[PDB]
Amino acid sequence: LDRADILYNIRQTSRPDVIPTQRDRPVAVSVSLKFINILEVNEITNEVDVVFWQQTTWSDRTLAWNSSHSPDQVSVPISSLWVPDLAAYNAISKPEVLTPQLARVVSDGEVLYMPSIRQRFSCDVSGVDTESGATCRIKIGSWTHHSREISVDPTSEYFSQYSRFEILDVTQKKNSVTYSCCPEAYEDVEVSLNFRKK
Amino acid sequence: LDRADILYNIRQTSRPDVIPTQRDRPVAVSVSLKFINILEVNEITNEVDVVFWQQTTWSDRTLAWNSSHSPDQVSVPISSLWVPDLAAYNAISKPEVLTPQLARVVSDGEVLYMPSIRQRFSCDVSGVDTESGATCRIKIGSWTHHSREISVDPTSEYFSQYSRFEILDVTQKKNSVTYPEAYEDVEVSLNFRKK
Amino acid sequence: LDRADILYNIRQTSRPDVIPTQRDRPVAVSVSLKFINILEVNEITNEVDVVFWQQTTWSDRTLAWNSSHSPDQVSVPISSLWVPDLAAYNAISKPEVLTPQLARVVSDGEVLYMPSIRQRFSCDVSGVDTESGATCRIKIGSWTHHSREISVDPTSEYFSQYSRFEILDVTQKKNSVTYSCCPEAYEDVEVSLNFRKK
Amino acid sequence: LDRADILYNIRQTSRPDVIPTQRDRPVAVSVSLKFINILEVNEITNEVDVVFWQQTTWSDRTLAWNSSHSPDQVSVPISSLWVPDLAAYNAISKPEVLTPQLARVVSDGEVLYMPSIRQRFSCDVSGVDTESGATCRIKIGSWTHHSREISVDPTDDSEYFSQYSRFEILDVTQKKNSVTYSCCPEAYEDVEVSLNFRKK
Amino acid sequence: LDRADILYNIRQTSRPDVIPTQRDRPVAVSVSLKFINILEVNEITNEVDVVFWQQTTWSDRTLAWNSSHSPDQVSVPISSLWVPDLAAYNAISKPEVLTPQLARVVSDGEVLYMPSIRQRFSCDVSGVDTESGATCRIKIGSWTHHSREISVDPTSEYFSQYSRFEILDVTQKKNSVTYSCCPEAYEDVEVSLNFRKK
Ligand SMILES: N#Cc1cccc(-c2nc(-c3cccnc3)no2)c1
Ligand SMILES: *[C@@H]1O[C@H](CO)[C@@H](O)[C@H](O)[C@H]1NC(C)=O
Repeated sequence: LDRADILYNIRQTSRPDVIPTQRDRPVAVSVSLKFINILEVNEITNEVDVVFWQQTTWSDRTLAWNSSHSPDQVSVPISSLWVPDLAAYNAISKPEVLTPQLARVVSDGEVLYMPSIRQRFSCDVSGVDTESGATCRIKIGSWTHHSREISVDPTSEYFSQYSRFEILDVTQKKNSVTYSCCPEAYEDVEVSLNFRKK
Repeated sequence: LDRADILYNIRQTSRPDVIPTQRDRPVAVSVSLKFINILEVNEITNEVDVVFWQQTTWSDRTLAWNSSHSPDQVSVPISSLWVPDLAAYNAISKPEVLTPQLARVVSDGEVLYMPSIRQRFSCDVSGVDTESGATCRIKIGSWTHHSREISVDPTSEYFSQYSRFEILDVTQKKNSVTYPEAYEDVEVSLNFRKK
Repeated sequence: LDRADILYNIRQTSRPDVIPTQRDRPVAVSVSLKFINILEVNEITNEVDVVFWQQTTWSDRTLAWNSSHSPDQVSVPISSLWVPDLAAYNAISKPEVLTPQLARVVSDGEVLYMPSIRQRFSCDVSGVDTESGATCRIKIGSWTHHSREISVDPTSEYFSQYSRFEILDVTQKKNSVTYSCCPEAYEDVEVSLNFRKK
Repeated sequence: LDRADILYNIRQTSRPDVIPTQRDRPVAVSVSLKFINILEVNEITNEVDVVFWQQTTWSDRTLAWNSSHSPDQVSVPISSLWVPDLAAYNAISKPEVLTPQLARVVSDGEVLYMPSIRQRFSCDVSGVDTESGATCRIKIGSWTHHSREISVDPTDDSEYFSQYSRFEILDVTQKKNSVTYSCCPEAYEDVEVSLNFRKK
Repeated sequence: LDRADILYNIRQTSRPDVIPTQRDRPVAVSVSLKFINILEVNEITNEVDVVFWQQTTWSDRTLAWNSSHSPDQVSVPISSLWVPDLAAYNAISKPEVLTPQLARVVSDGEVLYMPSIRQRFSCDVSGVDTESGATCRIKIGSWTHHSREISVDPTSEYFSQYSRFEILDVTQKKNSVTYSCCPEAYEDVEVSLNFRKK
């Protein structure tokens, strides 16, 4: 097997529309935001403009191959893969993807998709000039899949030294809520960005 | 039947261009706006910038399958489905869809499409600082189908605590307008004010 | 015949690239602008931002069908139809189409396409505060077809109550223009928008 | 032959990726800008916002047909034609095409493509309020083809210019440059368009 | 062989999704930025708006042909070629490509892709009024390929005389970075732009 063969098969056989549920268990999706820049902040309107790398990760065994005398990994266009329908609940602009839309696929079916995204959010900007800082919370989950089809889970350093802002702390936490309407839990990852102006 | 089969069949058979009229009766489409944010308001120009979840609902039985030992629901790209040509009559910008363009399809043919949309409207903004508040009305209906092909019908809580504004009341009511055929719309009245 | 069959045939046998000239006569295209909103006006730069419904209407016999026990009309994506290459000569932005790109087709081949468009124009804005008002002229014609392939012809009420402006008068008249580069003539419809600030 | 047949054949065969070199001669491409509007000008940043009709003409005999009892011309979507990869060297925004993307094709293979474009440029804006006016130069050439594959050539100045612009045109001149660099042994042609304009 | 044949074969065969690794050696990609304009600068937010020609060079032996009595080169749409997934690490806007998306392909398989790009970056703008000038660093590397799949390597004159700024110096150097999350090196080219206001 060479790269050409692996990518040929992936393209011919993968079903982007089909969630790779294994066994009627949820697909375990891991999400982790690496903040790169805070670009525009408005304490009056409570709106932030952020650049982050959305480290996403999951498994699709229909992509697997025997890497015996073969590449262990390939880069694959995401249009040829199933991808989690993740959305930020408090986003107020379309996610503007800044990077090549490729995912990294390992021979066992592990997939890493880490786009660089610029997006605006509605969050708490109060205290951004305070030393103690503002804390902006961003919630990311599947837009249409519930906890038994997709589970989301969590997993400062790549942040721009030239930003007008700096990061005090970032915490990532998972919410699971059960409602009266529905028998299923809804999962999201809440990312708390503690930042202030320099 | 597994998900792969269901999505394979939906894709191979579904005619997105073809309104799922059952019987020469209208397709019953339900619309309900869940406001999430009021972002920019202008009392001079009478223009608002709004973020809402457009809960849209209908039946397309050509999508149905026997869910005996099968999933009861799947997520389907809307490009593979027929979708109501709904438009906001008083919108003044393109609807900017913020979410994955998927719809949720139940084995009986029930379809739920609930995109998150950011859009600008021309409406009455007067009184927004008044604590009686402004009342902005948004009308949504089919752009090309009349009441016998498509009927629209109606059906605060998910609104952002961090908005500069707050919601006093939201009412949804249905109009039918004849200019030889009736065109229905849903009128959504958004009563809001600045904090 | 049901809707599915009609749309199937239209899709399989329409020729979006082919002007439905019948007979070596021009295709009679009717244009009529229904103004909905005047959004941004600048008397210094002489630029207006307008929202209108472009009631475009014309015939194409090759779409026709026998509506005996069949629907008399269907909604058809414009990508599956021939559409007049109409342009606004004094437009200074791309036409931003706000509505579903569908046209209404009658069984005799009559086609109605009425998109809602937001567009900026270069026109006379002088007198917009005067109560006599400004008069902005917009010219619409085929971009590449001359008067023997396409003829354009003409045909306040839907205008927004909440606009900063109001409409005094709208008149639509037809010109037949020859330019210097070219031997042939290009018809246009001139739309005069008399409006003022409230 | 009717329009349907001509457009059918053009589409089934025209090869948009393939420069219609005849004979190992360059394709003769004519360029001519007809200014329609000057929209925003900034003498500090030296940037202009311009609307122009880019009159573009060339031959492609693989499009030709015998117009005996047939239409002499047809309108053809440019996606079905080869089109010169012209770029403005000093452009600082994407060309925003305002018009239907059709070209006019004559039965002998002559092609006329004349889009209306709004674009921003980096040029000399100094003197725009002076009555002598500013002179903004715009250079247009093939982005990847050299002078032996593509040759560019020039063809009333205010004639289609907007009477409602804040600006007016004193003069427009079009001249042709040919440039050979030290990297590559090959000449690259451009058309330099000088726009002499001032505020009213 | 004529151009039509060469382009026909290139399009029928070449695989844009498949990195032209030859031997299990990295594809040697050369990057070199030719700055054309510095358009908008903000010493407060540390953000610059730049126009540059990204001279990108590499070899794809899959594209080769025998140029005996044939053209030595052709222009090919990049949608029909494999292209390095290069990204600017400190970019804060999408790359806006200003030129026709073609690459130049030589009969030996050498490929030159040199788009003109407008992009916004987060970099050090301090000292831009100082005569010593500011020094903005831009890092470009493969987004998903490591040093054994893709190596990047380096290689003022085309800069606009009408810019509000001028260039003191441009230096290009190569970094190789190995993280604690993956056993593998990721190369980038660091471009240092020394510029000041006139
Ligand atoms: N038959 C038909 C047909 C075809 C295309 C477009 C339209 C059209 N309907 C409306 C409209 C406005 C307000 C309320 N309801 C409908 N505006 O345009 C109608
Ligand atoms: C290339 O083609 C020809 C004949 O078609 C022959 O002259 C030449 O030696 C060939 N060379 C290659 C490297 O095969």
